Amino acid sequence: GYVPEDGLTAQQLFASADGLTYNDFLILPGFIDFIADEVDLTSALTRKITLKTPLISSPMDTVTEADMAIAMALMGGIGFIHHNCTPEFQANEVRKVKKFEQGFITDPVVLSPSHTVGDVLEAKMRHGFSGIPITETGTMGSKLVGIVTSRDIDFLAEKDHTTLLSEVMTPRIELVVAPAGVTLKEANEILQRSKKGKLPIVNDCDELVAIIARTDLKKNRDYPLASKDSQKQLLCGAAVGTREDDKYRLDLLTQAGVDVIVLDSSQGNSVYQIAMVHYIKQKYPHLQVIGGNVVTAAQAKNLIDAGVDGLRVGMGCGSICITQEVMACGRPQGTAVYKVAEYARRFGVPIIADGGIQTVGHVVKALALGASTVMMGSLLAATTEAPGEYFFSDGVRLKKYRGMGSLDAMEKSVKIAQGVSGSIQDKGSIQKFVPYLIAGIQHGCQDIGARSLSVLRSMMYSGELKFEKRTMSAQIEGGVHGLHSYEKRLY
Amino acid sequence: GYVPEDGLTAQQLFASADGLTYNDFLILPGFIDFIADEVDLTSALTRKITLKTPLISSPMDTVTEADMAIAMALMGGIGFIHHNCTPEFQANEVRKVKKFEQGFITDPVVLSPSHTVGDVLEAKMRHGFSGIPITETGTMGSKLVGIVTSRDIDFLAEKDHTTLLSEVMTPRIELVVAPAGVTLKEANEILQRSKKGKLPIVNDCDELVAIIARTDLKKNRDYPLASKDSQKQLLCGAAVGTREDDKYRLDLLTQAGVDVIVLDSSQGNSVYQIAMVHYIKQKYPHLQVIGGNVVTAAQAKNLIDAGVDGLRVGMGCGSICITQEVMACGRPQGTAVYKVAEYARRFGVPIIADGGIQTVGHVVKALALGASTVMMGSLLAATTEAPGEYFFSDGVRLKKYRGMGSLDAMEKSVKIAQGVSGSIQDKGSIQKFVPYLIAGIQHGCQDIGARSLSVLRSMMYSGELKFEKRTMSAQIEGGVHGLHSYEKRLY
Amino acid sequence: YRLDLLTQAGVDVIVLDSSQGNSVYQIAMVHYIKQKYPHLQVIGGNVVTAAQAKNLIDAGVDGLRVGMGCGSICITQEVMACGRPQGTAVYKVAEYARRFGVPIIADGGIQTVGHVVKALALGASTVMMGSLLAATTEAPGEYFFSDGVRLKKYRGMGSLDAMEKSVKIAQGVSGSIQDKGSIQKFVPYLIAGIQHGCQDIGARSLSVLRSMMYSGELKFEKRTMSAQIEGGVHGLHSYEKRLY
Ligand SMILES: Nc1nc2c(ncn2[C@@H]2O[C@H](COP(=O)(O)OP(=O)(O)OP(=O)(O)O)[C@@H](O)[C@H]2O)c(=O)[nH]1
Ligand SMILES: Nc1nc2c(ncn2[C@@H]2O[C@H](COP(=O)(O)OP(=O)(O)OP(=O)(O)O)[C@@H](O)[C@H]2O)c(=O)[nH]1
Ligand SMILES: Nc1nc2c(ncn2[C@@H]2O[C@H](COP(=O)(O)OP(=O)(O)OP(=O)(O)O)[C@@H](O)[C@H]2O)c(=O)[nH]1
Ligand SMILES: Nc1nc2c(ncn2[C@@H]2O[C@H](COP(=O)(O)OP(=O)(O)OP(=O)(O)O)[C@@H](O)[C@H]2O)c(=O)[nH]1
Ligand SMILES: Nc1ncnc2c1ncn2[C@@H]1O[C@H](COP(=O)(O)OP(=O)(O)OP(=O)(O)O)[C@@H](O)[C@H]1O
Ligand SMILES: Nc1ncnc2c1ncn2[C@@H]1O[C@H](COP(=O)(O)OP(=O)(O)OP(=O)(O)O)[C@@H](O)[C@H]1O
Ligand SMILES: O=c1[nH]cnc2c1ncn2[C@@H]1O[C@H](COP(=O)(O)O)[C@@H](O)[C@H]1O
Ligand SMILES: O=c1[nH]cnc2c1ncn2[C@@H]1O[C@H](COP(=O)(O)O)[C@@H](O)[C@H]1O
Ligand SMILES: O=c1[nH]cnc2c1ncn2[C@@H]1O[C@H](COP(=O)(O)O)[C@@H](O)[C@H]1O
Repeated sequence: GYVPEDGLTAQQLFASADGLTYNDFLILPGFIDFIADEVDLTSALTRKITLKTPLISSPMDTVTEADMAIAMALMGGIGFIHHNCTPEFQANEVRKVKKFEQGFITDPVVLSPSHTVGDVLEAKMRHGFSGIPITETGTMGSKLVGIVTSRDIDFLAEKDHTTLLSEVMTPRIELVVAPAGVTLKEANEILQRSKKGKLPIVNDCDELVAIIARTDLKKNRDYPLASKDSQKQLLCGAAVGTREDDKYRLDLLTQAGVDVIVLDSSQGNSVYQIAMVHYIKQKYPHLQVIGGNVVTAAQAKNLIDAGVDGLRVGMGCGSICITQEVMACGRPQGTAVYKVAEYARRFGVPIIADGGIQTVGHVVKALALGASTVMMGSLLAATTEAPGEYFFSDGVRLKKYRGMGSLDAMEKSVKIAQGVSGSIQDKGSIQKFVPYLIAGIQHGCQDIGARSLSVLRSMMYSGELKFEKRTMSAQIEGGVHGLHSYEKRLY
Repeated sequence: GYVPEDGLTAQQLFASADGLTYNDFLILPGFIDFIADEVDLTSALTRKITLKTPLISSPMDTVTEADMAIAMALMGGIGFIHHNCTPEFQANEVRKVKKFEQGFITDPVVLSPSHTVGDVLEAKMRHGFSGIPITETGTMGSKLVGIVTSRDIDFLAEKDHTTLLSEVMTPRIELVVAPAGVTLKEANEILQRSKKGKLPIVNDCDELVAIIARTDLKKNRDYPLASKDSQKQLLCGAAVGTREDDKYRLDLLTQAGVDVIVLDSSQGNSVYQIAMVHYIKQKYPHLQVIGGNVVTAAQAKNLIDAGVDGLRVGMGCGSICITQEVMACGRPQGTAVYKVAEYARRFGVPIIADGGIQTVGHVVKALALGASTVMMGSLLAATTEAPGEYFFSDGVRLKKYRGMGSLDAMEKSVKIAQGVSGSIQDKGSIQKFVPYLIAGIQHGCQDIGARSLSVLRSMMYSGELKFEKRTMSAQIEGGVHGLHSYEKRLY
Repeated sequence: YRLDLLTQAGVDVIVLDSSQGNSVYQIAMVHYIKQKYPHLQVIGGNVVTAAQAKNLIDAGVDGLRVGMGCGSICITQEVMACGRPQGTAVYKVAEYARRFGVPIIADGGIQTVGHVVKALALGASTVMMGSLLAATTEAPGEYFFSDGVRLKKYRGMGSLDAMEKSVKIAQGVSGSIQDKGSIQKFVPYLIAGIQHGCQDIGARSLSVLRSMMYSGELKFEKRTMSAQIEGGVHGLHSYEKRLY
């Protein structure tokens, strides 16, 4: 009949202990009754935002600009766009993420019939797309007079300069349309049946109110996980500081349509951060705030009291970071995640485990310890979507990976540095790499016997999930060992 | 007035000498009267094939399958598909290169109205495209009854299994068509004006004779340099051996539509190779033959007498090669290229400089010494289009790079190994990397004062082009030296 | 426009910065300067042959910069096949340019004060240093550490990181150099080294050194690679290279 109890509960693992890292422990295997592919990875980012994937790209200038944030959101994670740039640059990166996928396009590029083929080529150069509805004024609210696309300007070579759009358009008599007040699903069925690539939406006065594009329905079927708002735009996060000038940056990011703000700090338990959370929650009540760089429940209390919608957890972990060796201050990250999540769950506040995520097994550990999402810096650095360009050193394709408190960065791009300006080897695309992390998380949960990240956390808090501590020699034994050379071909 | 003569002519450089490599000499700078961008790189591959770029991907299993050959041809070079594979696999790689861009598609995928949406999706799965004309037989020469594309099957969810194409097609009453005997230029005008993505070509009996696709006109404007045959398909090369069973491989490659054959040997001056050249030139008189890895004029004579249309130059150079330390036999590559090209030019036979090309300066040297084209192995290995998958070893993104006499290749992938089965760090895409090599060749020619590769070779043979020989310490001084670390960020 | 700003800021000499100065573009710029600013000294100059030097001396340059593809940071030879071994270039161009009274600057590949004495002996009137003065205190930018070593950046002006306004081909490689201290101590060390080189040679000045070289009084010996080993630091376990 009976079998004895084996391993520690999480409450036991952190009680009789020094601060553990992810490397200091294993999760004991459970019972498998399900397929890894059926493991649900649905994740709370904040009180009101849910992601289909637990994964976040960190707000760093060598990790997250618009290409990373688009790719993360398409993979069912999110990106937070970094703030080591002008307020206007950051708002433009946010605008790029929000424009990439659209339901109703309500603020399209529009031209007059008095504009020219060269104005459509300049529009395509400046905004990326050729499909431009034509209205009497060349402003959105006028009577629809036609539609111009790349197939209409295709191979009209050097006629750019003075060819008026009127003779180039598909004229309004010829175009398929939907009435205003059509639902997105009804407009999609009209567009799908029409076999056209645009469907203009016009009111009873025959003037343009929105347009929809077939490329968004293609993006729909291409990206089943994608993190979208109610109007089917990709979710975007952005960082801001807690200085007075961050109020201007915050206003630019909110009119760019940012969904969630992260307050970027080494040590978020401050009068400056509590003041910024209160300022945001009064001025932009719709806006989700991750106020958050904490490692203790005492810090978490003050930000949850200030009204944060999520917390970022970690201090002095993080591959690029030297905060612990400069300020003495921080915590071992597994202990921090467990302590802060066990407290913050009482208030319904989700936890982001930030920094020190070197492997997909560290992601599964962070999630098992009570994180609702995991934020990666270096693990996503030197992907193709990460900012900047590759170079070669001793014989190796490398990309920069900076740290936002490195004294390269800061400098308006005595000053105390908290980071160290690294290099990282090439990883390829986020659109292949994040599906690998997803499958790794799913197989980790499967070996543990958890059908979802929600049941994984419930097994952890009930004490059904068992842990074993590792000696240093268990960390050697659990790594690659005894070989001459090896080829770590992940995915 | 007068200025004294400075440096050696090529004839002097190779006369009073040991065998020189590309590293052993420099070209002296000339006069610049032109922009590097106006340097013409037009190159003879063989007696009848001219490329817009001097660049060739080598027939190796870690370098050239169809993705590399497509990318090389699009960049105005060519790829030779390797032969360390079944005859049927190699011919299917050649078929993929020949199908990627089309003028008239005269052998399209066709279906019957009695086929289904599921048959169109399965056709798209096999061949990569959804644009399928419908004929009442579902075979090419028959009455056109409609056209089906991805916009016709788009967002039909699970209706695949039994929905007949008849009710899915654009019917023949609605479709824009051109008459048979229309020129490609005339069909392109009809297609461009129609704003459609296909244009079927039909005879007076209203049965399908060809089709054309707008995506080929897009590929036209996207790829100005592309190496195309008369019917606008990409040029493809293939390797073959000189064994009796290579006659079967050659028949498969010729019906797959290969444009040029390279006879793959370490030492091409053999009765076996001369017999294979004679066999090809009698059985396939249209087919271009590059014979001969040769390094002497005496070897070149026998293959030019056999009737080769081009020669490969190199023996025992090549990053992967160990022929010299296994057979004692070969030549320093700069000397070999100069000697063989100075002989072969008398017969109008172009030279491929093959192997030992580590840098774009080595390309400019090979071209200056009389090569009409340059073939690269390792320089194109670990591009994205190179066969196989990336791995990590020393914290470095690597791809395998094998060699064809290596002992891992000769297992159908006493045997004597002539190569060494190694690895190369990631390079990114051919479609970015070959424009960098092109621009580097152009700036090399510009510093030399040559407006084209044709005038560069004429300056070399007349003695206008001057060379200086390098000590080992000049090779140190000419490299990166005296630094602690460096970042070789090419392009 | 840049030239007009530099001339009203009071610049004394302009250097025309190119990999390969024997061009219609450079000869046109030399003519433009010599008519618009007749007071202004022009070093039009990145040459390695007498044929290149002729066209710039005919254009009216007041000095030539000599060197191509030498230079610690440089990859021009391995990107363009084009250049010359620097000792040969300096001697060839100086033996020609002295006929016209045009001084030569030997530029790049100067690693040691002995290379300065060789460049001056071979007919250079001045020597230009990049990397030998990089990571002095007066060199632009800030020190960092990597391998437990105090380093300053040293870029190359055809680095793709110098380009991008700090297809676009690179001619240089974005390196690092170890700290050297101040120019105001380091250049007096180079001066003393040049003076002792001249003294061991028996030359009382750089003018007599060049005259001894052109008359054939100054004698040279070629070195095998093993002479370049024997003439270096060799056969020790470790050493401290404490210059000055
Ligand atoms: N035009 C447009 N329609 C969309 C977009 N996203 C979803 N839709 C429409 O809304 C429908 C609902 O899609 P769902 O799959 O249920 O959920 P979703 O999160 O909206 O879309 P997925 O990203 O595919 O999961 C789709 O079938 C489309 O008809 C979009 O970006 N643009
Ligand atoms: N056309 C258009 N697309 C927009 C606009 N704003 C965002 N988008 C998005 O950009 C994408 C447009 O894709 P396509 O419809 O393929 O672009 P296109 O209009 O065909 O233009 P080309 O790709 O240049 O031929 C969709 O995902 C749109 O939602 C806008 O103003 N106009
Ligand atoms: N359908 C089709 N038409 C083509 C193709 N290649 C060229 N054409 C047509 O032939 C014309 C001539 O093109 P050119 O630019 O003169 O020379 P090319 O070598 O054929 O094409 P490029 O590859 O662009 O240089 C183009 O404008 C097209 O109308 C192709 O692959 N398919
Ligand atoms: N459709 C079609 N294209 C072919 C065929 N053989 C080669 N091709 C080439 O494949 C490309 C087809 O491109 P598209 O016209 O964009 O493909 P599509 O038919 O629209 O199908 P989807 O891309 O799946 O929607 C062109 O470059 C064609 O020349 C064939 O049998 N049918
Ligand atoms: N709603 C519409 N009704 C009628 N015609 C339209 C409509 N939308 C676009 N068109 C016209 O249809 C043609 C194709 O445009 P469409 O948006 O469908 O594809 P496209 O994006 O331009 O094609 P492609 O992807 O091949 O580049 C053009 O002539 C365009 O003006
Ligand atoms: N020659 C033609 N005449 C009339 N209709 C056509 C013709 N060729 C294609 N069609 C129809 O036009 C619609 C669009 O097909 P088309 O080839 O032009 O674009 P597509 O490649 O399918 O579009 P997309 O690139 O957006 O996926 C489909 O309904 C198709 O059946
Ligand atoms: O300069 C810095 N000093 C301290 N912490 C930093 C700095 N820059 C970024 N971080 C943190 O490091 C995390 C990324 O760590 P990583 O995933 O281990 O590489 C970020 O999300 C930040 O929390
Ligand atoms: O195994 C081998 N032994 C000898 N030569 C080889 C072998 N495999 C390929 N080569 C040659 O090496 C050339 C590529 O050299 P690379 O460009 O320097 O890497 C090829 O095009 C062949 O001529
Ligand atoms: O990017 C570059 N490519 C080529 N030559 C350069 C570049 N940048 C500087 N140089 C040359 O290198 C010289 C300095 O060489 P160094 O003293 O050996 O370090 C400079 O004075 C220039 O002539």
